[PDB]
Parts: sequence; C-alpha cells; structure tokens
Amino acid sequence: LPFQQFGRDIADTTDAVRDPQTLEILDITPCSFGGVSVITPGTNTSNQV
Amino acid sequence: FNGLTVLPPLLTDEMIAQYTSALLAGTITSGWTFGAGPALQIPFPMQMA
Repeated sequence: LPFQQFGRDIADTTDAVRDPQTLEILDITPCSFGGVSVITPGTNTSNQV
Repeated sequence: FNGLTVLPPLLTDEMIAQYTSALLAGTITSGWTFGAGPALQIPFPMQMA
C-alpha cells in the first residue's frame, strides 16, 4: 500500500521493504549460512577430510 | 534466518516404507519364524490355524 514502507514475516522479522528513491518493492533475504561439518576417518588411519 | 537450522532425517520416508513392507511380507509368508531365526514358509491358512 502507499503508506506501508516495511514488511514483516509471521515471526516478526523483516522480509520486504520499499525503496525511498524509487517507489519499488524488494524482497530482502539474509545471506547464506550453514554449519560446516568435517567428515574424517581416524587420524591414525589417514589425514584426509 | 536467525541461525536456527533443521536437520534432515537420516532415513527417508521411502526407506521407512520399504522396511515396513519387508516386515509385512515376512509376517505374511513366514508367520513368526523369521523374527526368531531363518524364514520358513507356511501357508496362510495354517498360520491362521
């Protein structure tokens, strides 16, 4: 809507916003994240991961 | 988005279905013998008897 500048998820986090310079709408998505996991056999057997 | 991750199950739904099918076929064709040892065939009317 013309008045609405921000947008929030169900869990109250921002998911959309309106550019001030140009009246457009953008979907904001957080940058990728992940849990790095290392798969390795016993160090006595080998040192490959 | 805030650092909470869900991990996928190790065994997919299809593998669970396959396990249930294996148990079901075993109980249809072998009665209770396959649970306590090697699978021995038995006609279903005799198992019901």
